[PDB]
Amino acid sequence: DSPDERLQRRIAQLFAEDEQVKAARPLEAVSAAVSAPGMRLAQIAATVMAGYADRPAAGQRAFELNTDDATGRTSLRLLPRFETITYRELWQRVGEVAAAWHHDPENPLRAGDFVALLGFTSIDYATLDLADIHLGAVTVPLQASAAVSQLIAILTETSPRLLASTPEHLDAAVECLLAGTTPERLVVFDYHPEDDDQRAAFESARRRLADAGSLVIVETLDAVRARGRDLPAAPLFVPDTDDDPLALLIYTSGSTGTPKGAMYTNRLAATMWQGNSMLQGNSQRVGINLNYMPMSHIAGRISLFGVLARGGTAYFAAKSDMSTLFEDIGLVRPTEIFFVPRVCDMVFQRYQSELDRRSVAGADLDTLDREVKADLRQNYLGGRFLVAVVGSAPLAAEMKTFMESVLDLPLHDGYGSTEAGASVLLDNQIQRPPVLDYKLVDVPELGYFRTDRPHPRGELLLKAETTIPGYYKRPEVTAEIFDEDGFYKTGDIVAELEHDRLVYVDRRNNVLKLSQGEFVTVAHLEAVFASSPLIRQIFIYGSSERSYLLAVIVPTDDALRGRDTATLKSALAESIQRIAKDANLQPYEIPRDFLIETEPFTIANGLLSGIAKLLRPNLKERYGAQLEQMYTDLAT
Ligand SMILES: Nc1ncnc2c1ncn2[C@@H]1O[C@H](COP(=O)(O)O)[C@@H](O)[C@H]1O
Repeated sequence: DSPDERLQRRIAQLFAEDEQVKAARPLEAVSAAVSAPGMRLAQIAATVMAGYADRPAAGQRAFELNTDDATGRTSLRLLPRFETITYRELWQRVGEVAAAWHHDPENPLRAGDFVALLGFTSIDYATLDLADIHLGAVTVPLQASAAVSQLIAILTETSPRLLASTPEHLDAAVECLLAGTTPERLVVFDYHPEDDDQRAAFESARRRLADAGSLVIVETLDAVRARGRDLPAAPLFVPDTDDDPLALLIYTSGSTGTPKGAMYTNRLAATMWQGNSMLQGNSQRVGINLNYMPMSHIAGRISLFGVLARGGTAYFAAKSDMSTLFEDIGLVRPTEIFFVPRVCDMVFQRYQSELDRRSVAGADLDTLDREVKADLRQNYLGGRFLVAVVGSAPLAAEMKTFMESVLDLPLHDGYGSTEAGASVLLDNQIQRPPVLDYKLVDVPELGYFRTDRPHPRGELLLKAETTIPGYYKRPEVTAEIFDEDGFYKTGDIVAELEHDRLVYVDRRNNVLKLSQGEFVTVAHLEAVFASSPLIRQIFIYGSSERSYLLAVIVPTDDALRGRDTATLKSALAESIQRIAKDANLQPYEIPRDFLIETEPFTIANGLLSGIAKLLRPNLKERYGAQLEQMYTDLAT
């Protein structure tokens, strides 16, 4: 069997033996209806919900409430299984919310009003999101990672009439409202009043707003639906054929703090359903997936909407910090996955741990490795993967090879952006559609030229059907992302192998010139060193005044075990050297010294984004002083 033949053989067994997978094949009549010319965003949703009515649409983990008789506290506790809701039931919930908002006797919502949502991803989140779509309200999915000051700025700029929040974000939400922002109602969702912690947050919100003399109505999503259940059906918002109104703002920061609201019109939002991408809906692939990325990111919206578009089932991860990710994947057994490199890291770290534990005397090492990967593939990852994509950040060549040997299928490298669209580059190939044209521009100061070495290099400029028109209420910032000829400037350096074949290098702003005149690509190198078995996380740092790099390294638990600081450092240094040799790195690409950090980078401490990407500005603010001091200590 060839590698594709192995894959096709696994897939046929699945369609022969697995009733869940068979029952979830997309219906071509539904897909054709969705694809029809003239279909607007809400018409797509309604058509999908009607076409797949009796199928399971969405799942989340079952739960129980537990009272501790010592503390007297009642706490929600997750069970190791998922429960689903049908398309019919989801759309019914959506219709209840839309009715409640449209037919409110005093202050109803109208098309074009902004609605702000503070959460992760969940059935309730999907319900609010689709209800916005139903009424043509503009969704503003706020990043849970944002600081309150940033949230206030966003709300000030968008003037939402409604703010919805999960209990754990009620602290931030109340501060936003006490600051005199525009929302008229605060809707609490993902809410279980039987949990004492959640109930206390909800009561506190209610109390604090009342005490401040706020006229905000605080209410539960369940109560909104109860209202809507006794109101007439709401109209479905369908813009006229010549109009493409705003439907969604996706806030995105880049390097520098400064969140900007990427404008997603009705047509752009619809591509999340019916689009080109591997994981968007223009496909007959069975979509059973685990949604673990927030709805505040485009990859999280695609992972939901692209699956709904194909009549599949979207399961929502229980926690936003990936701490339940593999328990969830093992239960869901998805047919498809969008990896981010941090998840690949976790799979690699599981592999290393299991391989070490099982490499006992008398183990056959020429066999064990295969068995450890088979166990990962079949059990840890569910054993039903038909396809796998990695995106959002670079994955090192060796880690890609590793992941393919575990998955035993291709790991497609998908390059895209909030500004440009998800498709753009797939396995180094320009995707047409949506790309219309592209151009490489020289960046003399970074040493990238059309006349370069084996391949032309430079900044990628593109035109695509999926590019945003600009950022909301930011005329200046908008004008700088487009050149005189209308090309979107990606900020990304690429190498052009042939026409329509491009290799991603790094962000322009990550390209660092060392003092001796060599260029290093800092995020690319971070990815390379992910392949160290001793490294849990790594941040690479350099200064153009220096001839070498430094790093902040979070070691694995096993790396730490039974080692003092000095021996840990030498072990890390030895590993870095091996990894470097394997990846054929130049000596100037190798960190010469580093800080050991035993506290991992997380969303909670501001060092990771909501999709587990290193936040470089926050890492520089956190460690920059210590790192420049290390430079100084080494110089003296
Ligand atoms: N497959 C990929 N490989 C490397 N970098 C990527 C990939 N996909 C996205 N990125 C990076 O992520 C940026 C988009 O970030 P955002 O719009 O915040 O999701 C791009 O401009 C790239 O720098």
